[PDB]
Amino acid sequence: GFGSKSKKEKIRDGFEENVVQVRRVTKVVKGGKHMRFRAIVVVGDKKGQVGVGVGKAKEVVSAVQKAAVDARRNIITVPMTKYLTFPHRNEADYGAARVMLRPAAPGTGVIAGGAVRTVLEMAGVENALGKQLGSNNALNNARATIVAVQTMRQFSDVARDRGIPMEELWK
Amino acid sequence: SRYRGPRFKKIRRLGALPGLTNKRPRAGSDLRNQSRSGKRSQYRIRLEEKQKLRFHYGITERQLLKYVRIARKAKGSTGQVLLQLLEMRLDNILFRLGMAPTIPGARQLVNHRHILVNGRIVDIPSYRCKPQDTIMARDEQKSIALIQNSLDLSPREELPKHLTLNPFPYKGLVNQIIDSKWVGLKINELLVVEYYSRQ
Amino acid sequence: MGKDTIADIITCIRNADMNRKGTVRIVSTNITENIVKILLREGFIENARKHQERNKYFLVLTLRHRRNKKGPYLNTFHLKRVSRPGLRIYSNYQRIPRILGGMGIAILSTSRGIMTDREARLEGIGGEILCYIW
Amino acid sequence: YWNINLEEMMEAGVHFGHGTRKWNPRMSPYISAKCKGIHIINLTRTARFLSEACDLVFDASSRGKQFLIVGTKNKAADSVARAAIRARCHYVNKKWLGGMLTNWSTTETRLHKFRDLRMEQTAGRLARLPKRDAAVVKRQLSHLQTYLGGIKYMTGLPDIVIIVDQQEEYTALRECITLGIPTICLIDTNCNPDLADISIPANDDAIASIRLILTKLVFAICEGRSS
Amino acid sequence: TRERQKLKQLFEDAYERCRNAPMEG
RNA sequence: GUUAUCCGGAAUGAUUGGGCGUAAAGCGUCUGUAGGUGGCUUUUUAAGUCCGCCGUCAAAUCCCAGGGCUCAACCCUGGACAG
Repeated sequence: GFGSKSKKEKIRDGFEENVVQVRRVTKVVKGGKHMRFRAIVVVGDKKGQVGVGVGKAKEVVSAVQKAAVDARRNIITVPMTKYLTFPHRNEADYGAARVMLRPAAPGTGVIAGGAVRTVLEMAGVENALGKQLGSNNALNNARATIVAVQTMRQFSDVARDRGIPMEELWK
Repeated sequence: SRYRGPRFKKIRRLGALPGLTNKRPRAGSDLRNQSRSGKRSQYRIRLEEKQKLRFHYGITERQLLKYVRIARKAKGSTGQVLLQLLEMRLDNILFRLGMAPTIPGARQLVNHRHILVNGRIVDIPSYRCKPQDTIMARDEQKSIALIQNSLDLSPREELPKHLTLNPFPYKGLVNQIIDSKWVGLKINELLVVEYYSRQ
Repeated sequence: MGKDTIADIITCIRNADMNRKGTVRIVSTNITENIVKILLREGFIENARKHQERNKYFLVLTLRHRRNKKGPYLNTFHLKRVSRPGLRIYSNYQRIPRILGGMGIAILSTSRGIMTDREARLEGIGGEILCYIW
Repeated sequence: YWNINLEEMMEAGVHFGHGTRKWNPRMSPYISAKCKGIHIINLTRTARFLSEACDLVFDASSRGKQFLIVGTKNKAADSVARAAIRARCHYVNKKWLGGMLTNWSTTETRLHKFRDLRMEQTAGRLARLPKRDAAVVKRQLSHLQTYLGGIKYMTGLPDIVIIVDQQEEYTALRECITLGIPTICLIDTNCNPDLADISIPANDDAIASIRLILTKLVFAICEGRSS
Repeated sequence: TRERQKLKQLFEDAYERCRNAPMEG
């Protein structure tokens, strides 16, 4: 109880935050019908470092930052080899949200649906195109991209895994 | 059209449109209300990169669709090539050479047929220049020294590396297509390119 | 011994390592022998051994791993058929795909033998794409 | 170096495994033999993984950390405490709480209260208040004495946690896997080598096998402090 | 800093849980 | 700007690209004709398949590169992958 949380908020230049949806989810009780706020926060620096997080609380801002503290303990790093794009195409479903990611030329800003585009514009990739096949959901969507960019391999570690010395690569 | 309109509105909204319509910074006696408070949808952000581009060059938006279709149609970084097809626009060059203070100034300065290019007159502001061109005045403009007034008040900013201004014989030429670093305006190519993906 | 002798080997590979078992026993026909010959030399697997049980020469095949992890092999193998029996696929030397840029290979049946994308792209020949792994 | 002769384990209760129709078959490329309703663990890979165990324990203390050992079984209850008073490590007495590693903020405040109640227990002002307050302080001090009596000397997380075999402490183990804290533990004949990332598969039916591997690692840690 | 140290520890251990499940025995 | 017509979005007819325990959906089960798919080795022809060469698929259109109208639209010259 020292006060004002100035040093303790950690001013968040390192991780920039945004919501991607704040739906009010509600439960009914004996007394009636009371609601809490479920916010989904995607945290990440533009270095290649993102992760989702849900939260719910009766306040809006405590749900956002509570989802952020859930989010900033959930980070993967993005395998993004070239001039801020992707090594190869990928698809990976989670639940019932399927996400096709596809690398792009460098003259192409990120084009995807709002959750996928949110976790990629926070991922610092600049050149991708990801269609979403399946759900209208936002959480399983974004988390499906996170699973869809964990399982993604560069050329250096595939060259290391196969044992092949090196060729067949322009750069 | 031209849009020909109130323009500090567009500077307060879009941020400072550099060079175009002012060297004077906005709101010398203004802005003392209207808290943004931080709510701006992302479509508003990409839209403000459209109009940050569209007002800074004075284009019709249908003509900007035309330049995006040519920019996709060419080979390479479409976020950059859009800012090559809108830098070697003629009145942008006459702005950049300081032949006029503002880009409506250069557009009107080329509407009233005051520019010879390679010795031939070009009456149209949307003319796209080439490498190794020649940009001069009119023969009456040594008697009509309006260009010399603009070159008098101009030379705070010098030139980017395509231009070569000759002092009294008033000739400016571009060595090669302008580089991205060379582009004067500061904006994200990806934001604008992404916006037109929908078409 | 079903309908396919190539979904035989392939489905034994997927079903082998999705249960993390690093050992395959399959029949050794000519085209299985050729696939494991062009597959051990490309770093996906470790060893292939012929032997006999009732004078029926089989292939036991040792898969790759790594060390003691949550799962001892990191890169999931992801084998896939293409030219199904009843839907044959055929490619020229144009269509022949660089799988994921090259991180996968597309083993295919040339008139020479069966090659990879390296050994059928330099030849300029084309043929029936058996399957591509990645 | 950290060797153990093969015969010292091979004589005692190390290959003396567990029940022959309870085996969890991720030991199928591991377990050597089966005899009389009891499994027989492969001792070569056992001693090699113990070589690796003492390499990665003595190296980790050679960096300079503090290690943790869980003690809960009541068949190996006090043997861990003997294996933790001399070895300087902090230890679980008899019983575990779900949350002593991951929810350690409330456990930390619970150590504020436990530290203050030990300060009141030592100070001799316990006999001021009558049997009510003394009864309450003895009860909560008894419960924190059950858990937090053996880990008073810890702030923060350890580096390596070595646990009572597999069964009773999947809770503490899964808190370690959530925290990422590497653990090197004991495996029965029917458990997972892939829960932790290196562990030491040997049966823990023998108290002398438990005293063997734990005593081995106790001298590994103390020689880690030897600097 | 503490989180980074923890991560480094985890890497060390995973590598220590990477060197010798291969070979060894 | 509204309306109408068409495509997209629509993976909402699905080869690329869906499903059938409970959401729409497995015949009540079985025999079997036509038809579909099919074990292994060796040999032969090459119908499919692949490679080379050749002919043709008018001109105009689309793509690339030049050139002309003050630019563009449009016009013109040459070239070609596919298939």
